[PDB]
Amino acid sequence: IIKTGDIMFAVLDTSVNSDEPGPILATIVTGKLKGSKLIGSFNLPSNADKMVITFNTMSIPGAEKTISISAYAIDPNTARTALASRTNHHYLMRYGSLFASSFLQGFGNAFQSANTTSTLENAVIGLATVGKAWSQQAQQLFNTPTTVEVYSGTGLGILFTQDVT
Amino acid sequence: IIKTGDIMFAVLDTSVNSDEPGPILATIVTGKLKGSKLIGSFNLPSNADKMVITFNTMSIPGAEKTISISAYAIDPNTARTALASRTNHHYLMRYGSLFASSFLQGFGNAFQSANTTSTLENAVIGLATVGKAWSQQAQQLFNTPTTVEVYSGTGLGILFTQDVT
Amino acid sequence: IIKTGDIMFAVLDTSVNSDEPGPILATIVTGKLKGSKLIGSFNLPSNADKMVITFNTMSIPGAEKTISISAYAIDPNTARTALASRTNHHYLMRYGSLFASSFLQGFGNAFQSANTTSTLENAVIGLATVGKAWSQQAQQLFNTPTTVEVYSGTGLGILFTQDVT
Amino acid sequence: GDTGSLAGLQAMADSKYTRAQKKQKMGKIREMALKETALSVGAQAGLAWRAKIIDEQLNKQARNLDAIYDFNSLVLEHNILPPVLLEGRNTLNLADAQSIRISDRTYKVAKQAHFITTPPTWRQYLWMDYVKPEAPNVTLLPKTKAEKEIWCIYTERGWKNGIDQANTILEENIARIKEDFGGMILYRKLLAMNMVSPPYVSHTDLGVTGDGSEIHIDDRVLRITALPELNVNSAEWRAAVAK
Amino acid sequence: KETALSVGAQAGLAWRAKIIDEQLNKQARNLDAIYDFNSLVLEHNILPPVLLEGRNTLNLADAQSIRISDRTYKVAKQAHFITTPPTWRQYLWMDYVKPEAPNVTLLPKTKAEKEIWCIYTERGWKNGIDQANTILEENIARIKEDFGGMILYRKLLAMNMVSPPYVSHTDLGVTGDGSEIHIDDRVLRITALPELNVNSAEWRAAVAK
Amino acid sequence: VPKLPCRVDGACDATIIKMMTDLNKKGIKVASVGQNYLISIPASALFADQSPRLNWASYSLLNEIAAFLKQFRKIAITVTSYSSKYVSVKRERALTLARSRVVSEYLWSQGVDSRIIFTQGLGSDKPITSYTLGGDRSPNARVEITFRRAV
Amino acid sequence: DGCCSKMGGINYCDSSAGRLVCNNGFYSTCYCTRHAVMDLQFLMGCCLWHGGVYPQLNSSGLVVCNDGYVSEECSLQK
Repeated sequence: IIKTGDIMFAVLDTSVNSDEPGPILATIVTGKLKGSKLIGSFNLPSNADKMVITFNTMSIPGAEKTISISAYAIDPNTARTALASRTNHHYLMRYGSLFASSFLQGFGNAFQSANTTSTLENAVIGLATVGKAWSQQAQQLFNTPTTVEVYSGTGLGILFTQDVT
Repeated sequence: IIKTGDIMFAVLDTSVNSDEPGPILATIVTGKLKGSKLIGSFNLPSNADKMVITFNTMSIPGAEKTISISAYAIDPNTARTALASRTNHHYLMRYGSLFASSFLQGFGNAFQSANTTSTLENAVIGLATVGKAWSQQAQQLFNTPTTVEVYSGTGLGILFTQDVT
Repeated sequence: IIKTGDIMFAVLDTSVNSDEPGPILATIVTGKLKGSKLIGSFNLPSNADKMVITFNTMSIPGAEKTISISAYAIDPNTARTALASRTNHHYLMRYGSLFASSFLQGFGNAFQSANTTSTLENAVIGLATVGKAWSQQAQQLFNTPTTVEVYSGTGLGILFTQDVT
Repeated sequence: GDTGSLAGLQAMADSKYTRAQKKQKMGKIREMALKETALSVGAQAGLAWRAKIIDEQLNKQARNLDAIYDFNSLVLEHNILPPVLLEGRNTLNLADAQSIRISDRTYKVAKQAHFITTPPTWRQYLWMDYVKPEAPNVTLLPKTKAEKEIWCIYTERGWKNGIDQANTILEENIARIKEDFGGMILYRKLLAMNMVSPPYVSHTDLGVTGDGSEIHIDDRVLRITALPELNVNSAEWRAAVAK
Repeated sequence: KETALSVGAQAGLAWRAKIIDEQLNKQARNLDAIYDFNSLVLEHNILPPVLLEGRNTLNLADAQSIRISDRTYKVAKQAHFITTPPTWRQYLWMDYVKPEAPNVTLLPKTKAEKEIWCIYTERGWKNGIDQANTILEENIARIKEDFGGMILYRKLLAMNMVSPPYVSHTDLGVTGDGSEIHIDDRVLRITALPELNVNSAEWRAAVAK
Repeated sequence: VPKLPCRVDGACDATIIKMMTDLNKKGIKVASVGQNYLISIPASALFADQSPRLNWASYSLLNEIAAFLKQFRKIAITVTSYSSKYVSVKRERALTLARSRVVSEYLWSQGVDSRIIFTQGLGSDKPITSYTLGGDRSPNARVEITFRRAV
Repeated sequence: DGCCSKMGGINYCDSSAGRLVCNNGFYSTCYCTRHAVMDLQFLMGCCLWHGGVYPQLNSSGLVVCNDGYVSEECSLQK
């Protein structure tokens, strides 16, 4: 019997990325649950300011049983839903690619247009033509957000959702 | 028996932004109900003039029960529904990004048009072409709302909605 | 037994803005029924010239009963239906933003046209292209109404609608 | 202001204290939460600290404890614990109106005599139980200097409450052992006064016992036929004297 | 408004209660010197009963319904056993609750509002003082009635108007089993309650000098 | 906390030891052994020449005595008066009795918190000094007042 | 202030007497334990000399003591 809405602790050892869902395991090491293991997966938020883990498959050792407390995780020492990761993963890369493709296009068109008022024309050539394809490709790939990745050596806290016996 | 619409006190303990809904629990601090916990989630207001929390899943320890009295929070010593948070989070960021992209666009077109009447030409080049893509992406992401965030150390006053036994 | 539509004195203790719906409570302070409270809500009028309160959920203490006599409010010692609050919250903000965006557009186009008959060119540049995006965003945000907000220490007069037992 | 209520409500009629009630309504709402927690942690710390102190001081003077509590002197020759007796004096019961019951004295058997294995001591009856707690679990924290100070003074109040609670525990234990020793010595006194029936015990004695694989040499079994009790025939009671 | 009247009533009642309780504490010893009870209790520790005397009885119900007598006597409360004699503390000590909760719903803004607040406060204060004095007077009348009934019983028993209470005690020796024992059992019961005599010839008169 | 008194009402040990020092430096003897306290006063500074008459300044000393007596929580009080041999036995016994009676009367008139007060006198039956030169100026012409402090 | 003031200072508290001891062997005026001989003459509270306040909820503010008596003074005033 576990009452509704309590807090226990676990340790996370297996790291995973927020791109491909799959099994991730933790272990309850304190509280009444001793030796208990836990299989679950992650979910992707709207913005990368938080990350939670859907933890449902709880195997209690001793007997050949596996209970199904479907619960989440909360970060210890903060009691908040943000994750230990970085969120500036793919901002400046696509920013610089788009800006370079632009400046190439601009250099070719303006330094070809202002010729009335050889190698410099080859600079015009190169930037004039490699700006456009890079521009449309940057417009294609600009919509990639920044992922997160849980760590392989950080403990965790777990709040409960449903009761057990 | 709790009267329809009395005022009680509680303390909120875990903090999160109004960005991702999730389980949040608080503790009733006084009165007949002592140490009772209450889990729920939040709701998102249309504008940033206030923020309120919907709390329904009430559990009292001692005896194994879980009532579902749903109630809201009113801001103490103001007797209002506003939240202690900041509201000016990402106004000037998108404002300045849009203004700079537009300024780049204007620099390219007008300083190219002023050629009739090489470094300044390269300035025309750079601002001319990096204005446009940044401007359309800024108009794409300009609709970003300003979020609010609850605190981990603030008490609250709770008005009741229905009776209990 | 209450007469069909008589007037009672009451005190409103909870304040709210006309932004998000929520429960509000007032307290009858004199008369036959003593200590009685009244929860209900508000409705938003078409224009901000007045504000009324939908007050129906009557809780008289002592017993475990909750009658639902609907009642409305008037301004005490004025005998009028207005609200004592402010109706000019967001006139000047959208007015000035729209006018400045327009003036920027006009400055860029007309002082670009005035080149026939560097720094002033950059003035043309900046206002010329930051005017238009700010103008369309101002026409987007021009629809925001001016809200009113009741206060937490104001009494009220409550007229009845039907009879009670 | 409510004591001198005329001037108090005259001052309340001015609207400055209506403003001043707002800034203390926050203390009436927020600040009332930390005090019970401070009381609880002070009570835990005081109980633990006073328990450690009293355990040290009890163990300091252990010689006179078992010196004055010689149960082994009171052990009877069949290793039987003496029973416990209670004496009441000037008995008046008022059951209801129109009714009085009175007696001078009365006697009660509390715990029946029985065989014993080892003599008991004072350690099972007087040693304070104690484990050191090292986990102050804090849920809310003070932020201002004044609320830190009142948190400190409520911790001090909890220290005092834990001290008094531990003293109450020790007082209850010493009253219990006083009750038991007094009952046993009262039994001995009345048995000498020929007020208690002595216990009666027989023994069945058999010789060779068992089969060709399991054997016992001596076989004596002792069983009490008669538990001690009091005597209703008061005529054979013997009084006492002193010179 | 009327809230000022209510808090004036509460404050006047509480303050006058504090004043009158300190006055009752001030006059301590002569109070019990007046209302000694133990000088009246009978020899078997039984509280004497309460008597009621009425004189010059005239009654009407309607036209041709009239009843006239001289004196009437009523047994109010029967005698019973008692452990400790009663005192005046359970008759004259008023309760004292100190409330420190002035809640402000209606608030004055004008000097006229402050003035009517002042005069409502004053009249509620005086009203609460008067109510407290009324309560004290009722309690004084109650304890006076009780003591007068006691004195009336004493004088009627002296003047041979009531049968005395008759009490039997039964004596038993040692009681109980071989585990529980009592020494000297005695049971005190009362067989005859005090009651009036309806035969007037047994009454003995008196004459002073 | 504030309901219970921190100390007894009007009781201050610094005040007690100050007035004790003042009395014993004035010349009124105070004996303090255990809970037992005695005060010895010469009769010359209090009464007249073999007379039951009270000087006007003596009421100040009696007021000082009452101020000292307020500071203790007593139960019983004992007053004795002793004199010198002047005329007879009965005359001195009656004089000491009258002096003890009137000083006990004034002490009870003042605010003593004593349940029981005893007063008596004997005269020159139990002297303390064999030096019998002076008359009423002799130190064995005296008045004693004693008690035991109760808890 | 100091309970053993103008003296050597407080030694300890005899809880049997409920009194503190100064460095000089004289009892101070202060008490230490609550279980001590105070002087109780005036006190607060209501439903006194009765069964105490019945702890039930009620519609009116009438407080009925547990002997059945009703204290209108402890009750509110209409």
